Amino acid sequence: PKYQVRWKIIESYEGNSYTFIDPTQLPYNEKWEFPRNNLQFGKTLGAGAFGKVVEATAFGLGKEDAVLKVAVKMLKSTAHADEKEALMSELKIMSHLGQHENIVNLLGACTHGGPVLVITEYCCYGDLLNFLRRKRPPGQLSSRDLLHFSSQVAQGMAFLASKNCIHRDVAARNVLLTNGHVAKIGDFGLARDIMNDSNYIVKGARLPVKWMAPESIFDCVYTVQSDVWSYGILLWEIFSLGLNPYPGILVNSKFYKLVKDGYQMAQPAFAPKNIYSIMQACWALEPTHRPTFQQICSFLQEQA
Ligand SMILES: N#Cc1c[nH]c(C(=O)Nc2ccc(C3CCNCC3)cc2C2=CCCCC2)n1
Repeated sequence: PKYQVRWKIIESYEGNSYTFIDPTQLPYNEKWEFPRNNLQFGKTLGAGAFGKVVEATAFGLGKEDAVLKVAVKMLKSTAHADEKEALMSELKIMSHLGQHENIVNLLGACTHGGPVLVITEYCCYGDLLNFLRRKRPPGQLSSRDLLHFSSQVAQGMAFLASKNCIHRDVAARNVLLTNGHVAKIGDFGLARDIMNDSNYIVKGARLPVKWMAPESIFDCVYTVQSDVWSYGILLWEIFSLGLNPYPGILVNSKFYKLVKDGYQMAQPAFAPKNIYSIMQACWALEPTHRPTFQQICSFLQEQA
């Protein structure tokens, strides 16, 4: 029922990254501001219980006065106070993270004279899960390309981790493909029908339990290492060409016991053995035994 910002900046004891500030507690930085009516709406890309995302044309957006297609996030006109706060919080975090080639970047915002609108990159080929499902063989794509996708998502995640940013909803539905079929990770909950998505299970909240690390499920702890677990599930999605994780198994008491016992999905049909080894490493029960995203990146490179 509550919206529901997944991205989170955490505190940093070790690692190469140090957290000086909590961005949601300062901005909003006005350098992002964009004239409201230099936007013309188009088709609705998606919608849910809290808002929607619409394709649009932006007239003279960046420093180069150019026109381009963009995706505009926004809340229902019925949105309550807290949820507008959550939207501003997502805005502030995206602005704090900076730009990277394998995330869905912030391009601007309209915060004055009407409802808050968040302007982010338009990715022409849509989300990764759908694209996978349309490129199945009987029962276009290629093994090189799946390795490209895996690498590009790992790069985006290495970038987030370097900012001490946790995602907490890493999954194929949250990966987009843009020109050149380059993968970009983001969070598109706003555009999704969460209330009716069986992949999100009722708790406190609505949680993607099948993508979640053991320690997130039982201890409600979230670190970059827990994102690594989820990335392994994402890998399984890619190399199964878009099968639902744990096919046929419903989330209930027996599932929770399985994962806690050390159950791991079997090797996907289209996964090379060494890629499966990445998944297995990602699913180590002890969090400090999992790889980091940069170690995944270098292995995927060595394997290419
Ligand atoms: N929130 C958000 C956000 C940020 N960018 C986008 C975006 O670019 N989305 C899409 C762009 C193009 C297409 C095209 C439009 C029709 N042609 C096929 C792909 C589909 C989408 C999707 C919207 C909702 C989530 C799944 C992907 N959504």
